Amino acid sequence: PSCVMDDFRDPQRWKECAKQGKMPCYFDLIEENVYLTERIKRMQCECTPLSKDERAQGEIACGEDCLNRLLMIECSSRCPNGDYCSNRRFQRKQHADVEVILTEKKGWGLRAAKDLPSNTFVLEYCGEVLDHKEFKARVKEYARNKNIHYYFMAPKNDEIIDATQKGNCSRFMNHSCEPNCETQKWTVNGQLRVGFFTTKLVPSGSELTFDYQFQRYGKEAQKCFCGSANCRGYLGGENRVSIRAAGGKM
Amino acid sequence: APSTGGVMKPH
Ligand SMILES: C[S@@+](CC[C@H](N)C(=O)[O-])C[C@H]1O[C@@H](n2cnc3c(N)ncnc32)[C@H](O)[C@@H]1O
Ligand SMILES: [Zn+2]
Ligand SMILES: [Zn+2]
Ligand SMILES: [Zn+2]
Repeated sequence: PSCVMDDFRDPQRWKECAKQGKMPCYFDLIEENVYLTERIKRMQCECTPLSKDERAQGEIACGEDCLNRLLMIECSSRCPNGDYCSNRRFQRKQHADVEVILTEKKGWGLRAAKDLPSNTFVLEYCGEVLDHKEFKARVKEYARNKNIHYYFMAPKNDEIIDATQKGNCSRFMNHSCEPNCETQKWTVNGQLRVGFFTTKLVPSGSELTFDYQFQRYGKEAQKCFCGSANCRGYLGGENRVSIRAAGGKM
Repeated sequence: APSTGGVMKPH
């Protein structure tokens, strides 16, 4: 079982494919984070604009030496390189070509549909941004529902991104003690956005994974099936954390 | 406590 990302656009066909076990269970697809209604501008880079001949010669706009990129800030529409700017990947949704696949023991997963060079933007981790009090409410709800999969991302020093009910296909990225992706915290238009990026050349067909650095507050630990010869055993490690520490409250 | 559950962390 395998399905490309444009399969998730028709919710009726998606829902019916899911009833047949060929697609994962329905969730609300979103293109950008949804906040729970909480929600002079010039952060230009210093790249000298590419001439229209340089464009024609293959030069990159806002490449590796772009001051915005080097600080993990995306350029805006006003970037000196304009339409050429290659540092608007989150905003333009310039994702890697990936598929959602069914794994043996971890539920559904993400695999590369073509070779991805190292340091390649995979997908943004989108979800609902929760404050600490809605986080606790969802902890209770997901526990009482007896969910198996959890989808809480805790950006360091920041609110939880919950992709359990709304998100994109990045919510399928499984954990590995020996991963081939990393998260990267980027700012787009003053807002934090978290992206998955490759850390090595991922060959076509390989599962994409990252290190959850998972913080378990559940009583019962989850054995890790990443299969790495240096596998840490359980998703959460040896010790359980409180609910407030898991949610990043000191 | 909840039976299962946890939070992923970037770092
Ligand atoms: C962010 S979800 C990833 C998508 C999920 N596999 C699904 O089918 O919806 C994380 C959940 O997937 C499972 N999972 C991910 N990586 C795992 C691993 N290495 N070993 C065991 N379970 C894993 C656990 O159930 C965890 O709660
Ligand atoms: Zn630039
Ligand atoms: Zn730019
Ligand atoms: Zn492991």
